Amino acid sequence: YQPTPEDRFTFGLWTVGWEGRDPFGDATRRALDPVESVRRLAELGAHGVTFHDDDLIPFGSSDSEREEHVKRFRQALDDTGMKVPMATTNLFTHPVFKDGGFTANDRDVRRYALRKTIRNIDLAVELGAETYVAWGGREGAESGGAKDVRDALDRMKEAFDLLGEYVTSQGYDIRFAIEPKPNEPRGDILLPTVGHALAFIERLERPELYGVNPEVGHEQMAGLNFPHGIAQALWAGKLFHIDLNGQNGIKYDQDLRFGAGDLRAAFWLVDLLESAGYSGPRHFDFKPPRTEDFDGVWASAAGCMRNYLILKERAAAFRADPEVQEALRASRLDELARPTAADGLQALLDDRSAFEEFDVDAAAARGMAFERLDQLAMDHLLGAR
Ligand SMILES: [Zn+2]
Ligand SMILES: [Zn+2]
Ligand SMILES: [Zn+2]
Ligand SMILES: [Zn+2]
Repeated sequence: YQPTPEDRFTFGLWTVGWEGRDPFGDATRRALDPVESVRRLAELGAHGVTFHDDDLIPFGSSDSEREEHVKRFRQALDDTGMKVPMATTNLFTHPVFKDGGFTANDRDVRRYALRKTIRNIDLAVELGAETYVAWGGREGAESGGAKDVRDALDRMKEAFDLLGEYVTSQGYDIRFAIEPKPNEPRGDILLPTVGHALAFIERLERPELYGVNPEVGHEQMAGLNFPHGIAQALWAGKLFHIDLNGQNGIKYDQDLRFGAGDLRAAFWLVDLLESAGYSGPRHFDFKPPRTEDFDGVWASAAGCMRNYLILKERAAAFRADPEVQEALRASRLDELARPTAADGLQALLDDRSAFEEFDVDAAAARGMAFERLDQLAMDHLLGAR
């Protein structure tokens, strides 16, 4: 279960670089130089890194300082063979974004948010990023009167449309991916789930330029089934990027290493990504717990990748098992994949076997055999066949 760059594993600079500051606690680790993170991640078998503008260049840097930071980062990438497949903008840390970036009530803040984003899109393209993520963590409200949501969605659409106009005007191939989250740090965050983001994207002027970057923990913070959400995103052709970590149910965003939290959901996620042939980065957005020192940080990062590879093996074994294939037929998964009425509406209406002569009792009596199928899945996950 040793990862290599061919496995496409990526990490945010802000993940392994998390200093351990939480709402009730000060930092437990010193800041990392992005250069050292690139080196350490490469040694572990990572394929690349991702960044917020403010992770790579200290906020407020001069053009000269900016150039020097990028120069050192570029050298680390060249020294290691590491890539930068995705970037994003920090529109949440600075107090100016306390009511949002793109949907701040203050118009001047919204304009600044767009300019800050655009500047980093240029840099992202320069560093080779194919995906530009937006997490609207400050977009929302703690109280009902503070945010007219229809107005806010108008502003959100305007922002994304402008960003699409910009990339098109520069001939960039980069695409956007919205990363949903239901709450935290706002009481309620706009576009709170994969569903809400997907629906919003359909109203953008150039919908083809936008997808989702769903995070395991975030959908789980709404008690939702992450594999189900990913399936809907795939069904819509919008899984542009994936965001991997762990979470124990409905509480604050834990960002545990991937495999931690809901282990069986991680199994079914890997099963789906591999079955669907998802070809993008396998990106980790996780926090090594603040209990850890730097050795613990790298152990937690290594664990992300190891757990993906273990689950990939077990899912593949599950699907390849002739006994499982038989169980899938017993549970009529084959029938699920067949059209309900390829014969058409009129034929359906005229088909007495569909209603007038349908034996509902005989159909009802047929067990689905899902428990046997699921215990085969459990046995495969646990290596207990
Ligand atoms: Zn690649
Ligand atoms: Zn500096
Ligand atoms: Zn998270
Ligand atoms: Zn994330």
